[PDB]
Amino acid sequence: GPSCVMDDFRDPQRWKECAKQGKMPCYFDLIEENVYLTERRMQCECTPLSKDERAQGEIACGEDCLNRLLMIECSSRCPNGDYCSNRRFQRKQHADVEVILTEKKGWGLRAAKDLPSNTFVLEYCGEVLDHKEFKARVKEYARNKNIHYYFMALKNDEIIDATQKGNCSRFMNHSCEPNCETQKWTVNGQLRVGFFTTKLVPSGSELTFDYQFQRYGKEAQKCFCGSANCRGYLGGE
Ligand SMILES: Cc1ccc(F)c2cc(C(=O)Nc3cccc(N4CCC(N(C)C)CC4)c3)[nH]c12
Ligand SMILES: C[S@@+](CC[C@H](N)C(=O)[O-])C[C@H]1O[C@@H](n2cnc3c(N)ncnc32)[C@H](O)[C@@H]1O
Ligand SMILES: [Zn+2]
Ligand SMILES: [Zn+2]
Ligand SMILES: [Zn+2]
Repeated sequence: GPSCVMDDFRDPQRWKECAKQGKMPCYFDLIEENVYLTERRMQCECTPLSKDERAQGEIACGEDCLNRLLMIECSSRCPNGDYCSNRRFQRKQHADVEVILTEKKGWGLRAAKDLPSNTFVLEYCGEVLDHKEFKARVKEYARNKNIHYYFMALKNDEIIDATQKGNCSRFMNHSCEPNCETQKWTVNGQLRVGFFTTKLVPSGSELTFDYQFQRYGKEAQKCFCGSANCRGYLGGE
C-alpha cells in the first residue's frame, strides 16, 4: 500500500501528520550515528590513482585495498583522499530504498532501483546498550506490549536498539530466504553494522536479511517471510 522515500523522514512535522493518516510509520528520533548509552594509523597501501584513471572509471580503494579486505573503512588520511570508495558508512552512500507497508509484518524496505550484488544498503544505527541495559529494555518493551522489536547484536556487551532512535534501516524485515546480510565494519576503531545485498535485487523487491539473535523470553514472534524453508519464528542462533 502506502510507500515513502527516505527524505520524507527529515521533516518531523510533515512526518507526524502522514503518520496520523497511516501514510508513514510511527515517529522515531532519526539519527546519523550510533549513540552510546554508556560511553566506553590504520592506513592502507593503495596506490594513489591518477586524474586519468579516475576519469576512466577506476576504483580507488577497491577489492584489493587492505583496509577493505579486513572490513575496515579508511579515514580522511587515505592515500586516495576524497576519491576513496571505502568510506561508505562515513559518507552515508546508501542504496536507493523506500519504506513500504507490508501485509502482516508492519513496514518494510524495498529497492527503488535494481541493486547489484554486494551493494551497501544502510547502516543499522541506534542506541548502543550493554547486556544489563538491553535486558532492562526487553522487560520494559514486553510490559508495554510492544509488537515490533529493534535489537541487533553488534559485539559482546554491545546491542544496538533502534526502538526509539535509529534510521530507515530499522524497517528491514527478516526472511528465512533473504537477499541481504549484515556486515560488521570497523570505522574509526569502532564497530558498526550495515546491511549489504547478497544477490542482484530487482527494483520493487522487498529487502530482507536472516536475523540472528539469542532467544529471550517466551512467545517468540511468528515468521511470515513466505519461504518454502521458513523456520516459523524470528530470532534464535
Ligand atoms: C533488527 C531486526 C530485524 C528483523 C527482525 F525480525 C528483528 C527482531 C528483532 C528483535 O529485537 N527481537 C527481539 C529481541 C528481544 C526480545 C524479543 N521478544 C519479542 C516477543 C516477546 N513476547 C513476550 C511476545 C518476547 C521478547 C524479540 N530485531 C530485528
Ligand atoms: C526491526 S523491525 C522491522 C520493521 C517493522 N516491520 C516495523 O513495522 O517497524 C522488526 C519487527 O518487524 C516484524 N517482522 C520482521 N520480519 C518479520 C517476519 N519475517 N515475519 C513477521 N514479522 C516480522 C516483527 O514484529 C519484528 O519484531
Ligand atoms: Zn586502500
Ligand atoms: Zn581508502
Ligand atoms: Zn520465515
